[PDB]
Order: sequence, then structure tokens, then C-alpha cells
Amino acid sequence: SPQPLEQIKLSESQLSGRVGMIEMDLASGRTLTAWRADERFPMMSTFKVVLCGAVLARVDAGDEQLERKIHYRQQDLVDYSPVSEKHLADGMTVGELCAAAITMSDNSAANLLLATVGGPAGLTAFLRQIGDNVTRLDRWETELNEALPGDARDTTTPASMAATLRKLLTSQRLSARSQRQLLQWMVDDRVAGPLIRSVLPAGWFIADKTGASERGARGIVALLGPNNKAERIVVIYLRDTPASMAERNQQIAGIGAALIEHWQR
Ligand SMILES: OC[C@H]1O[C@H](O[C@H]2[C@H](O)[C@@H](O)[C@H](OCCCCCCC3CCCCC3)O[C@@H]2CO)[C@H](O)[C@@H](O)[C@@H]1O
Repeated sequence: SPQPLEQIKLSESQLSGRVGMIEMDLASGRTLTAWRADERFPMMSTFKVVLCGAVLARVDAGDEQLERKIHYRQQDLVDYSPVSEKHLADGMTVGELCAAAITMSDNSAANLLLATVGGPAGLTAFLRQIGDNVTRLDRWETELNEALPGDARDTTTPASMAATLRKLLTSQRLSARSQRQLLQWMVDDRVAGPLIRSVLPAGWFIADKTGASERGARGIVALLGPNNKAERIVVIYLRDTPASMAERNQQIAGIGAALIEHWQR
């Protein structure tokens, strides 16, 4: 593989789309690689990590409990509810809802949790309160995945998302237990985590949340590193490509390959 920046450029040429990426040390925030890091990209399901950070902040303040059971109705469900459609009789706890949102990308779980933090506007306010002045959530699932060209709704930048993830995971804004919970939910991703491990060399840590839109977008927020350590945050977003989902996936994987082969920068 080529050097990471060279591979990112090649991916734009092959996809005819825009790529945005940051690679950052998790412990310190050192930025190693920036490419279109201040340009906007749709978050898609990657927003669910920030959502559950806001839920955990409420738990830490005594305004929520991960144990609290939410009884919801079938009319509350939106498209793609693999976990939440199974619990119309018995409900789900707040913590189960976050696990479903992050680890299964369950959309109805995410909307139930979004309500608890004051909707898109409440989540955006939380972001402002932790010093992210760029990321914005405007819509609910599934409309937030529309990814219309030129639309600023439901977007982040690679730089803002990486900094926000680092804040949630490490800055002691969340309690120790809450930081550990957020990390574990990402470690437990079932959508892409197992597939990524099956193509990662031995020794590499992964934790992640992915997102997708049928209108030529794709993204991942990840923790990655050798020696089984979550050394770096890697954020990659794609937009405005006509390419197949498979080719979007392959190009993101190719950027990862370039990082792995050229890690010590
Ligand atoms: O010399 C480095 C390594 O080179 C290859 O590893 C390949 C691997 O066989 C392939 O499957 C992967 O694809 C990359 C898969 C990307 C995984 C995650 C991508 C995401 C998630 C994390 C952030 C970035 C994007 O590339 C590496 C590096 O070439 C060898 O197989 C391996 O023995 C060797 O240790």
C-alpha cells in the first residue's frame, strides 16, 4: 500500500467523491493526518456514539439510569429495528437501547434515546456544551441519512468528530464508569467489528461505529492500534460518489491498509 495521504487521494480519484479523514492519538489528541478535516460530511449512524455520550452524561448527573426500562409501542418503530422490534411486550432498558443503537445500528433505539436528550436540538446543545461548535443533528432516524448534496443538516467534520469522541472517551467529562461503558459499546459493534477483525493482521485493536447512506456516502469512527491497544482515533467519511457500497467499503479498507503499513509517523 501507498502512504496514507497518497491512498486517500487515490480513493477520491477512483470514487469521484470527497473523502474526509483524521488520524489522532487517543491519549493526547496529536493529529497525525488531516485530509478535508474541516469539511462537512453526513454523520449517518456514526452520530449514535455521540448520542449515547449524552445519555451517559445524564446518568452521571442522576437524571437517567441505564437500568430504567422504557416501554414503547409498535407505532414508535422506524425502518431497521433488529433489536427493538423484538421487545414490544417487555420493553428495553436505556442501556440496552444504547447497546442496540451502537452495536446493531438499531434506528428505533436511537430515536427513543434521542427523545430523552431533547431530540436533535438537545443533542446539538450537548455538543455545544462540550465545546463542539460544528457538529449538528437536525433530523431523526431515518431522514438524517438522506445525504443530499450541499445540505448542512446532520453533518460533522472529521476534525470535530475526532475531538468530540476523544472528549467523551478520555477527558473526564464523563465518569470513569461511563467512559468505560462508551468504549465497550464500540468494542462490541456487531455490524462491522467482526468483519474488520477478520481482515486485520494479528495484534491490531479495533472498536468502531459505521454509517451509510444509499446516496453515495459512508463513514466510520474507529479506535485502532497495534499491540492490542486503542492507540488512535481514525475518522473517515465519504460523500458524493456514485460508486457501489462494495467499492466504498473497499476504499475505506484501503485507507486502513495504508495506515497499518505506515503506522509510525
Ligand atoms: O505488513 C503489514 C501487514 O500487511 C498485511 O496486512 C493487510 C491485511 O491482510 C489486509 O486485510 C488489511 O486490509 C485493511 C483492512 C482495513 C481494516 C480497517 C479499516 C477501517 C477501520 C480502522 C480505521 C481505518 C478504516 O491491510 C493490511 C495491511 O496491508 C499482511 O496480511 C499482514 O501479515 C502484515 O502484518
